[PDB]
Parts: sequence; C-alpha cells; structure tokens
Amino acid sequence: AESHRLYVKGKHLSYQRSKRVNNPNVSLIKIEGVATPQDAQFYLGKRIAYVYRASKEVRGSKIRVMWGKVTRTHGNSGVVRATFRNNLPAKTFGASVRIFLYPSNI
Amino acid sequence: TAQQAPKWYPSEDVAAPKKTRKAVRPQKLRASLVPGTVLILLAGRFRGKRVVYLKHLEDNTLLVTGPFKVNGVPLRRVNARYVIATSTKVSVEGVNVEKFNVEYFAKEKLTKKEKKEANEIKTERVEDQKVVDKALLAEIKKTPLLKQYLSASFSLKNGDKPHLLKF
Amino acid sequence: VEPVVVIDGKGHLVGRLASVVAKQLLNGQKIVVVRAEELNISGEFFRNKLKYHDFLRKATAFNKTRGPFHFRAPSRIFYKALRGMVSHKTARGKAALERLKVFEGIPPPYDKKKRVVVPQALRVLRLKPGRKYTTLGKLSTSVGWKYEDVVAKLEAKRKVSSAEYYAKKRAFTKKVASANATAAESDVAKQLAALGY
Amino acid sequence: ASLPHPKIVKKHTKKFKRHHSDRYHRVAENWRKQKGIDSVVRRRFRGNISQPKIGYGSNKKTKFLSPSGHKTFLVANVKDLETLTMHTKTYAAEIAHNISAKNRVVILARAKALGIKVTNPKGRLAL
Amino acid sequence: FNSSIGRTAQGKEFGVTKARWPAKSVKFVQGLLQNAAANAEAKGLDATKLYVSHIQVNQAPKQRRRTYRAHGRINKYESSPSHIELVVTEKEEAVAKAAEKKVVRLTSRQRGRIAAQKRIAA
Amino acid sequence: VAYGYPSYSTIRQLVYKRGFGKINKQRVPLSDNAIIEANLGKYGILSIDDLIHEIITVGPHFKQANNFLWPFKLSNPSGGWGVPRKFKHFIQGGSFGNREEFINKLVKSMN
RNA sequence: UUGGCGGAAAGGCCUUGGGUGCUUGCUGGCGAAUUGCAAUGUCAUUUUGCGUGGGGAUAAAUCAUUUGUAUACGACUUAGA
RNA sequence: CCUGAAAAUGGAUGGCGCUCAAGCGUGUUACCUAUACUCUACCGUCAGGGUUGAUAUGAUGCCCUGACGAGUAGGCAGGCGUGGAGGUCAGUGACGAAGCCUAGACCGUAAGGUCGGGUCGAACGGCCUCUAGUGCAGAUCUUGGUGGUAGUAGCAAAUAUU
RNA sequence: AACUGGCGAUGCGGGAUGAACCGAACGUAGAGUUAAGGUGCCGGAAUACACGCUCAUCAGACACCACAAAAGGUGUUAGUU
RNA sequence: AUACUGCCAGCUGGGACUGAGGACUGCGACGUAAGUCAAGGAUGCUGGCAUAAUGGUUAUAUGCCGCCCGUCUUGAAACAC
RNA sequence: AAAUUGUUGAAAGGGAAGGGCAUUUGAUCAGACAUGGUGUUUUGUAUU
Repeated sequence: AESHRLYVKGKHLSYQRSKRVNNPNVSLIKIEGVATPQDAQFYLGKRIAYVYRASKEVRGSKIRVMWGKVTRTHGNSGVVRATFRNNLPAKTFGASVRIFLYPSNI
Repeated sequence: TAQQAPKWYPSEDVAAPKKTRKAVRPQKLRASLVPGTVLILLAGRFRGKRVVYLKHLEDNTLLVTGPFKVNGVPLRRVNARYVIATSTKVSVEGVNVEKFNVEYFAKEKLTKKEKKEANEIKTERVEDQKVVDKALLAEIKKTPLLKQYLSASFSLKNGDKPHLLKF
Repeated sequence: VEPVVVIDGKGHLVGRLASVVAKQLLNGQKIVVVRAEELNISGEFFRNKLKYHDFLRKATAFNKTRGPFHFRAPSRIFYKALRGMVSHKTARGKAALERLKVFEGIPPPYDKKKRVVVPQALRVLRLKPGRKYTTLGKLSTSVGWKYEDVVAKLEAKRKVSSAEYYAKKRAFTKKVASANATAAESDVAKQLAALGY
Repeated sequence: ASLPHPKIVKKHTKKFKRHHSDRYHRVAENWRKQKGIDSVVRRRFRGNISQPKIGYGSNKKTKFLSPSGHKTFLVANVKDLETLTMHTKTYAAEIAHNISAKNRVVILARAKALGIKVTNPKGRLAL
Repeated sequence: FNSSIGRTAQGKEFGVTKARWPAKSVKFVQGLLQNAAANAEAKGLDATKLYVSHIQVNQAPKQRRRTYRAHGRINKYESSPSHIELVVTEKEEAVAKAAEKKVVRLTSRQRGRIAAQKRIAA
Repeated sequence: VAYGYPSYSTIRQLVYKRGFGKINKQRVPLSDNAIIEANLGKYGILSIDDLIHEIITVGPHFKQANNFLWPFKLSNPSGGWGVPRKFKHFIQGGSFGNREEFINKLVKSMN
C-alpha cells in the first residue's frame, strides 16, 4: 500500500577510530532493530547505500549515491563495520543509511 | 639531444599469459529455492514483487514468472542473490520449461550511434507467456488466497525485522 | 527510529538520562524532554544544594559576565548535564544539541503526544530502595528558580484536561469490547486465533 | 588493448611541499628537508607534513609511464623521432617548447605518419 | 582606511558610523568625473544613463620630504600621491540569455523508466 | 616468553602452516618434500613428517633438524591472550613463563 | 458547512450536516513485459522573474535645520508643512 | 565511611555526571584499537646466485632467491641544479632565444625536468667531458626596495585678529 | 657514585596533559589479530555477568603522579578470644 | 551413558581483504586404458558507461589530529636569543 | 620579478590564520572502443 520499503533503516554513526585517530576508510553503522551481534550477522555482506541530494543534476538525477557493504560486526551492541566505494563525508554522522536485503541467503 | 638510442629497450610483442588453473564448476544453489517456489524480488523494475521460481538456467541465473497475468512480471530471469525464497511452493508439474536458455533471451544489443536525444515484444515470447502462465495459474487456484498473495508487492513495515522475518 | 522522541523527566535520574539522550542526539535522534522539574538526582537535597552552591562559586574573577552562566531552571540544569556529554564546541556537537529541546511541564505541542520513559534512567528501577534522592524542582527553586508555583498550576490544569481525555478514551474503548462481544464467535476471529492472532 | 595497468589510484600523488612555504613568501615550495634540532617535521610528529622517502617509489615496470602507458621523449626535430619509430606502444613524443610553429607542423606530420603519439599535439593553434 | 577617525550621523545612510568629507579627494575625483563626462560627450554617449562602472585609486610614487625629530634625528615626511582612473558607461539591458543546452547522458535503465513514466502519464 | 610442552597436533600444524628452512642463509618455504631431503637427507630426514617426527620425539638429529627450521613467525592470538595483562607469570594470572600443556591452545590460536 | 474547545510556546483538536471520490467486505474481465540478471533509479520546500489572476487597506525613518532634561564624537531628549 | 583536615582569581577523579554506581575489592567473559605481530602487494638497500641460447636482446645487460628499512653530531654513496671551458647533436631560434607570470598538464620519493597558455625580443639548449667566485630563511647579515602601525601621534611657547 | 635500561638522537598507541613511565621502536599501502590502556556520555568498545562493601552537611574513583599522619567513632560489616 | 579436557590429514554453513606472476617446464591428485584437476599467484559469464561518469588538481565544509622556525642546551611552544 | 597596493571575480569567516589523512560539494583538467573478422557492404572507391 503506502509502505514501499525493501531495505533496512540504518544510521551512519562514525568512522572507525581510537580515542584521537580516526580511519575514514571504515564506517560504523547502526541497524534499526539490532541490539546484539548475533542479529547483526544476518546483515554481513549486505549492500549499503548512503543516498543524498545535490542541487546540480549530473546524469539525469539530483540524487547521488555512495555504495558499500557490511563487512563485519562491531562491538557487543549490534553496530556493524562498513566500507564504502568512497568513504562517507563525516558530515553524515547520525545521517540515515539504507541496508538492502541483497545479496540474499534466505 | 640526450640519446640517439636508449641503451636498454622494452619488449615489442605482447606477452602471452600462461595457463590458468581455474575450471568453471557449476553453481551450487541454496536449498531454500526449488522449482515452484514463490520468490520476492529485491531489486530491478519488479523490486518487491512476488514471482514463482521456475528453472535454473545455464548462466547461474534463475528463471521466474509472475505469472504475468497475475502481477505483470513476464517470463524472466533473475539473479539468485537478488531474490528471497519463501516456503510457499506451488507444484511446477504441468508447465514445460525445457525451451528456455541463454539463447532464448538473446539480446541484439543496441548500437553506439543509437542515442536517446529527446528522451516490440516478440510473438513467441508472449505466446510462451500465455502457455506457462495458464499452466501455472491452473495450480495456483488450488491454494486459496495464493493468486491474491502473488499480486501484492512485498514491502517492509515499521518494526518488521528481516533477520527475524521468516519467509 | 522515530522522527522525535518525547520523554517525560518525571522520576528519572538527571545524569543517566543526560547520558542516554546525548547518545541519541549524536546518533541523529531528535529528542524533547518534558517535566524537567520532576527529574531526580541521587542524594539528599542538602547534598545537591551544596553542589550547586559550589558551581555558583565559579565565575570569571575579572568580569563575572563572561564566566560560567549558572542557569537555575530545571530544564537548563538538565541541559547543562547533557551539554557536558556532548562535544559542544565542534560543529557536530552544535547539531546534536540543536536536535534537543527541554521543557518544564509539557508545553502545548507535546501534551497531546506520546511520552516515553528510559528504564536505564528511571529512579524506581535504578536507586536502591530507601536511598535519598533530590527532585529537580525543589533544587532549582532553592538556587533561584521562580516558576515552580506557576508550573504546578499549569501542570494541574494539563493533568485535569488529560484526565477527561482518558476517561473519554475508556468510553470509546469499552464500546469496542461490548460490540466485539456481540460480533464475537466469528469464523474470522477463530481463524486468526489459529494463525497467531 | 592491454591489461588493466598497475598504479591504480595512489601511492603518493600529493606534492611534497617545503615546511612553512605556506607561512612565508621567502620559503619556496621546492622540497627542502628540515634540519632543525626541534623541527616537528624532521621528528615526524603526528599531524605534520610527510617527508619524501624511498618507500614512495613507484613500481619499476610502471615508473616513468604517462597515464597512457607511454614514456615521454623530448623531440626537437624530425630526426629525434627516428628512435620512436618501432616503439609506438611504449614511447610518446613531446615537442620541445622552443620549436617554431612551422617546424612544429613537420614533427606532427611525421609522428602521425609513423603512428607516434605526441603528448602536446595542439600547441600554437586553437580548436 | 578608517582606523581611529571620528563618528557621525552622516554615515548612517551607508550603515557605518565612521565617515568623513575628503575635500581634496572629492575635488580631484570631480575633475576626473568631469573629464570622463566630457570624454563621453565627444564620444556621442547618452550622458544621462552614464554610471561609474570602473573606478580605482592606487599609489603614485612618494613625494619625499623630511621632518626633524628630537635628539638630532631625521624621519621621512612623505606624501602618498594617487593614480586615479575611472570609466563611465551607460546602463544597458540584459546582457544575454540561452543558458547551456547540457547534452544529457542517461543509462539504459533511466531511458526505460522515463518511457514507462511517459506511457503511464498523459 | 610463554612456553610449554607442545603436542604432536600443534607441531604438525606449526610446520605445515609456518614452516621455512634455513637454506644458504635464506628463509625458503618448505612446501615440498624435496626441500627438506636436499638439506637434511644426510641425517635421513626425507619428508615434512620426517622433520616433524624428529621434533615431536626428540631424535638424535634434533639439533640439525631444529636449526634447519627458521624461527616460527606467529601472529597475535586469534581470540586474545585470555588475561588482561600479559607481563605477569601464567601462574599469577598473567601470560609469561611455563604453561605446561596450555601452550597448545595459545600457539594454535597464534598459528 | 454548522457548533464549539484549546494561551505554557495556544496556531491545533473535536464537530452536526450535504456533495464528492475510493473502498481489498466478497467475486470477476482487461492491462503491465525489452528498466533486458542489480544500479536511490529519481514520488514530501525556501526563494525569483517587464510571471499568471482573485482580492486588499495607498507609510515612514534618516540627513540637514532645531532643542539642552543630553552630550568627547557618535548617541540622547525635543521642535519643526 | 566519618572526625582529625586551615590559604589566598573561579576549577578540576581530564570533563559531564555517577549512589544495589559509572565508587571500592574480587571473579568471569565479551568487545575496542598502535607506526607492534601474521599474510599479501610495491620502493629501496644489502646479501647469495644464474646467464656466451637460436639469421633481435652493450654481461656494471637480463634474471632468480632471501633478509632488512628509527635517527641528532658525523661519515660515505648515488643523483638534482648554476656560471664558464673542450667535443659533439652538420641541436633550438626573429615563422620568436633568454627571462618573467599562470590554485593548466605530465614525469621523478625528491632535488627538479618537460610541456600548454600569456608576456617577450636575441640569443640559447641536450649529451660526453673540463672547471669554479656554484645552490640561502635566518648571521641585531650587506645594499636596495616595501609594509602593518596609520590617515594615527601630531601640526597647542612667543596676547590677535577682523 | 654502582649495574642495567632509557632520554639526549625517537616518532607511534596508552598515562587528559608531560624528554625519560607503560606498550611498542618507524620504507609505502591493504586485510586480520593484538599490546599497554580501556568499554555510562564526551570516545571506539557490555548502563555486561557474579558476590559483597560504602552514603560522606569536605564520599570515592587506578602505577610513575601530581600527597596526608598519629589518634579516635555501639557509623556499618566481618572476625578473634 | 551427560554443561569438562584433548584430538580428528571429521562434516555442513555465513562474511571480509587480496589476484602478485612466463613465447614452452616442477611437485602432486583423481577412473581399471581419449585425460582432467582446486597441483610452481584469476578466471568465466553478464551488465551499465567511450564521459568529467571514475580519477587528478584546487577551494570550502565536515570528523579527528596539528604549538614557531632557526639556535645554544640535559631539557624550548616557551615568560631564552 | 617579489614584497607591498587598487584589487575579473570566486569563496570562507561566533576570541587568529595556516597544516595532515579522508570524503563530500563546487570549480577545473589529463588520459580513452578513432586505422588491425572481411586482408576490406556503403562514406571526397593508393585517403581505409
């Protein structure tokens, strides 16, 4: 009906980091409804897309995308580690991400 | 000038590769999907739509149908990693499927000059749709609500957790 | 992940609540906190009164108008607790703080809306029974907050209007239960029971 | 045409600028090593510029190659093109800056005739 | 060049507090403005749409004097002359129009979408 | 150091996974029975298992067989060290010293 | 459209009447396809034009002059068709 | 745990705050991340070796193998650049040399080299060598030029101008 | 003064911060593990699990290290006679 | 006939990074006899796009980090020159 | 030439500025399926 979601709601939390050094090449991602590492294993390897808008239409779109994958889990609380084709800009900490259901195993 | 001819020279001929030891073995498909299984497409034009799985093709690609009469998805081929297999199974006995292959979906790619500056279906393909769909519809009617099941596109709803969601 | 989460601070510990909210704001969750005056701090009132007097001592010696600004309102004390848990001097910290609103009582846009609680920060779940605790409203008044009596009258008003809606809500719900009792013994309801509903 | 050549993205494509060449006009940007006793750059403190080091050196079978995969040879006259005749897939000609426009047309004609790629076959004319 | 000059209410119209009345500068600019207006008149220009489209003051070579300081010392007492130039043009209409055509590049799936939208729409 | 008494299983795994011979002062991977036979064949050690056998059951030619092996280059343990602080004795809840048989768990997770 | 309610930041809530669609409550007919095995595959505003047209009531401040309850200058308090 | 327990700007378990703790003692795990360890690629260095094979590949050429890489004072090596000299390119050039400007390009880890564009007007480069008054950020360096200060300090003794 | 290890000559992770402490010494990159140190929020990581103890009208909170003592308290807990 | 320990050259899954390297060779595995193979380093198939789309440069923003260089000195960002 | 200055124009700016890694956004740019199945179906056929 009015709902058309096929991906899972996710938050870009931060780069992988120590206390004072961060690694932009890896992003920490929250998955909605995942609070334990065991539930995060389902999403390992799944495609992720940060979807954003730009004022300049580039190739017939004003919506631009950066793609990535969930590479592994992070911590004890369901956060996952993610790498993107281009690293996320870091102004998107707390921004929304889309975790898709492909590549699928169920 | 610096030099009339460099003291060292590169190779003229293109190097040939040596024999690669990579044989192409057949794909091992996952057990959840067998011919007759109702799938859910995750990407493409028909993302979220429910199509039944019909045949495993030669290029590691699933062959599926809506049926087209039910939801507008023609006899098509999908990537196995872009579908979700469900426990709902309709018997695939009764519909002939041996005539479909990679040659069946031969494309005749466009040319470079052909370009959309401003901005059909073969009779055999549609006739094949009318044969497969009538044979598969005939079995769909045995399970009540299944024809209505196949028409409704799948979507995730607020609170639906795919890692816990059984299909 | 809701567009806005509205928490009532009644019976909540200021520090633990400030910790939870600060994490939510950083992760992109807009939060508003109401009933800031009914928030709780662990320790007797004298303890927490002395601590704010210690905070009151600290001021720039050569010009008091540039030193720490000692906000007395219970909402601002919670805001101070939270801002200490946010990297507020960075642009990312300003954005997280913007996503937060704190109020005393419940202003009009939120007394028609849902209020949630944080079990991590609830006083009746966290503090060992018998342990003395401070209510934020009394503490703020003692250090110069002026609007405890105003809020009490406006909270009494909102509650009594909120009581009528619930009694109306009970009126509307009982008509479903008695009408469903007559629309009961239906095959649809039986079928849903066998199918988990 | 070929394999997907090495040097995919980066080893160090950034210029090694001299320390404090952004601070004073008198300090040119040509790389100089800091020799000071207390220099944060010499001592390699975190957050400071990187110093040139032999580890940045490029792959030997790709070193000196243009993006096209050809090495660039400076050529002052047609005779300088003879060395490039039989290596049109590994070398490319660059016409020297001080060649006249009339003689630049001749070198371009010969390089095109023997299929020699020129790195700057558009100087002294407009498109 | 307004450091430690006085304040006035006659700078209010420009949103400033600091303003002055540089008579010698004004007279020199007036003589240049008149020269430019006379130049336009000999150029056939309208001479009622003319506006100051370019004006710029840079430093002419210093005229050097000397001033005597305490304890037998000499310092410079320098003029800072001006090179002034200006251009007066008459105001015109819109310069141009017809922005970029922007030859569009779509993928195969983008073309299929708009074709599907176009038939869906009317 | 941490040390102890390795079993046959961990020695086999050490040599198979991380086994390099010192040949002409060079660290060449074993990877073949010929490489050991060409360097330890005068002592009768002809296969990788012949080399493992001379290690597990300390043989007359242990010194030549053991010195032929390049020092094993292990990783950090896959699941960690099991203790918060390494630099106490194993007996004291640390990590160094003689852990008799528990070297097998530590080494296998390091190998 | 008719009645109300809501000042804590109300700016939103309930409404009685009509019309107007939809309705998957149940049963049908037709369509979809080639976006080619995925590509966010594009579905929710601020502001602008000698924009479109349906309305709407046609002001002040500042300089300068003036004042001394004010004043270094600004600022202020006054007056002035 | 409390008393004992007093110092000067306001103030520091790093801060917030924390009270069956987010305190203290202890046990058990899980998890986080260094330029460290393992593995892989690429650079260099060093070491140990192979190679006189066809009507294509100077043997300080080509190639194989392993290990290693912090660095002040300092030593050495290989190179980059400048003025002049011998030889050569029967080199570039008034159809534009040298010089200069250019968030243009390419190459080199780098010193720097090459080139596009602009300006310009008489000389100047590559390579093999020779040679030196040969490389600047500093020396309260030298000479010269120029800033911020700043339209600032100020331009008020000697009665006085209209 | 002795022995050793260091800093000087040395970056890097940790001790907020610091020449010397802890960890580890450095070619350029990638992946995986770790060290020391941590995992309420700042801040990556359990508002984890388990047993106790403590309420301070100056609690305490982590080596080097940025201090506290003698002497006392039917405050509280355990233990000995 | 079991929450423990050890072993298996036991089995069945789910993720990630890497693809270095020959004009012709080695060690092996698999059927009882055309030879194949996962055995001295990636191939096969399929898309989209031949352009600033990828990328280089540069400006800004964002996250985290970054004291002023030279010098003497055990020790310099130094309230040392 | 540079310092220094008027300053196409662009951009940034809540008690300095400048720098490093990374991406994003803007601006800007180099490199590419142009002659090699037919020894050549068109195309100023030895210009492929």
